[PDB]
Amino acid sequence: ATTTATRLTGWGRTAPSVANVLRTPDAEMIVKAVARVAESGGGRGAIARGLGRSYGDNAQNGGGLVIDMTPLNTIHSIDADTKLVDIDAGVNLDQLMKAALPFGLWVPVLPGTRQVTVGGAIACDIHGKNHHSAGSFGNHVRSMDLLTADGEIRHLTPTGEDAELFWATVGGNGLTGIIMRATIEMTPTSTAYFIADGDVTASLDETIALHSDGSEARYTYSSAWFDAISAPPKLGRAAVSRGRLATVEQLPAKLRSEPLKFDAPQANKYTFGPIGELWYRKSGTYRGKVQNLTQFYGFLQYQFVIPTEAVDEFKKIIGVIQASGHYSFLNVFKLFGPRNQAPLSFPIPGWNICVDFPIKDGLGKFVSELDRRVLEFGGRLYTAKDSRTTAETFHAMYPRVDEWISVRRKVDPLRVFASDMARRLELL
Ligand SMILES: Cc1cc2nc3c(=O)[nH]c(=O)nc-3n(C[C@H](O)[C@H](O)[C@H](O)COP(=O)(O)OP(=O)(O)OC[C@H]3O[C@@H](n4cnc5c(N)ncnc54)[C@H](O)[C@@H]3O)c2cc1C
Ligand SMILES: *N(O)c1cc(C(F)(F)F)cc2c(=O)nc(N3CCN(CC4CCCCC4)CC3)sc12
Repeated sequence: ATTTATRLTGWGRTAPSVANVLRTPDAEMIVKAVARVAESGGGRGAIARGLGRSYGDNAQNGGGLVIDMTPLNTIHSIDADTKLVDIDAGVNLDQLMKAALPFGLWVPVLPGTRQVTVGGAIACDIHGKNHHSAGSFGNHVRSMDLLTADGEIRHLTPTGEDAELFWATVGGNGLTGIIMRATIEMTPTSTAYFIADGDVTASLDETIALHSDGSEARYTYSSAWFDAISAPPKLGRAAVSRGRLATVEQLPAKLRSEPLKFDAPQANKYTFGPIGELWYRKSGTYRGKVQNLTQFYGFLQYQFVIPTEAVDEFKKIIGVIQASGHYSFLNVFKLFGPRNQAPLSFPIPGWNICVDFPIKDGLGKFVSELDRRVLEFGGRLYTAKDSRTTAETFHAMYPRVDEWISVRRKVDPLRVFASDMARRLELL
C-alpha cells in the first residue's frame, strides 16, 4: 500500500500538478485513506484515478490525495444467463472484453481505447460508435458500490431510492466518491466479428444527408473520418464505416468453429487527379465486409456535440474550423442518439465531432471562440477531453449543473472529494 508524491497529467500531458498517490490492492486501506482525509476534513481532498486516459485534469488533485484504482482489478463473476458481470472498479475494458467473450458476452459500450477502467468508464459516462443504438456506458450499469465521504459504501441502483446519487455518479468525474465495484449488464453476441458497410461522401452536405436519410437505423455501430481542412465543397467529406456484430452464419466457414476468438495483431501521378478520386471512392465503398474486433484498435484534443435540429449551426462551426488557420487531420464524426438522465452526462442527440489541433500560436484564443460558438448553438464539450474551458462556459453548456452540485453537496458536504477539474470548473 504505497504512497508517492507524483507529478501527474492527463493523457494530453498538459497542466501537471503534484499529488501523493495511494496505490494499494487492499479495499480496506482505501476506506481508511478516505476516512483519514475526512477526519481532518478536507484540505485538498481526494480523487480516484483509473488508467489516466482522460486528456485533461479530472483524475488529478494538486497538493491533495489521488487514489490509483488499478490494483483493484478483480473480476468477481460473469454469468451468461443473466448477462451480468460483477467486477472491481479498476478492472479495464480490455481485460473485461477478453474475460467475457467465452461467455458469448460483449462490452456494451467501447471507447476508442480499451485501456480504460470500469470506474473511469462510469465517471465519464463514456460513449462509442454504437451510441445511437446503445446509449452511453451509464445506461448498462445495474448497480455500483460507492465509497462516500462519510466512509460508508452505498450500493446504488439506477431506479432505487438511491437513484439520484447513482445518476450523479454517472458522469460525475469521481466527485461523489470512489466507485469500488459494479454490476454491468453485457450485450449477448455469438461472435467476436463485425460485418460492415463503407461509404464515402464528397462534401459536408452529403455527409449530413447520409446521416439523416434513415440509413443509420440499419446499423448498430456507425462513425466516420471527416475532412476538416479542405475548402468547400470538399470540406466535410467523409469516409463512413457502419456495421453490426456478425452472427456465426455470417462468418466464412474457416472462422465458424472458433467464432468467439480475438485474433492477434499486427500510383502517385494519379493520386491527386480524377483517377485518384475514383480509386479512393471505390476503395472506401464496400458491403458486408467481415472484420475482427482487433482490426479496429503537442496537440489539443477538442470534442463537441451540437443538437440534431441545429444542423446549419453545425455546418457553420465546421466552416469556422476550416477557415481558422488551425489544421486537424484526424477527425471522427458521428450522430449521437438519445441522452440519459445523468445531469452531467456529455452525449446528447446531435452531431458529435472530435478534432485534434497542433499546439501553436493563437490556438487557445481560437478554441475559446469555438467554446462560445458550441455554447450559443446549444452544444457542449466533454470533460474527458478538456483541461481549458472556463467555469462560466461549462455551467452554461450543462444547464443541470446546479441540480448535480446539490446532489454532490448532500453526499460530500465537507469536500473530501476534489480535483483540479472540480476547482477550475467550480463543481465543488
Ligand atoms: C486514444 C483515446 C481514445 C478515447 N476515445 C473515447 C471514446 O471513443 N469515447 C469516450 O467516451 N471516451 C474516449 N476517451 C476517453 C476515455 O474513455 C475516458 O477519458 C475514460 O474516462 C478514461 O478512463 P480511465 O480509467 O483512464 O480514467 P481516468 O482518466 O484515470 O479518470 C477519469 C475520471 O474518472 C474518474 N474515476 C476513475 N476511476 C474511478 C473510480 N473507481 N471511482 C470514481 N471515479 C473514478 C476520475 O476521478 C476522473 O474524474 C479516449 C481516450 C483516449 C486516450
Ligand atoms: N472522438 O475522438 C471520437 C468519437 C467517437 C464516436 F463518437 F464515434 F464514438 C469514437 C472515437 C474512437 O472510436 N476512437 C478515437 N481514437 C482512437 C483512434 N485514434 C487514432 C490515434 C492513432 C494516431 C495518433 C493518435 C490518434 C484517435 C482517438 S476518437 C473517437
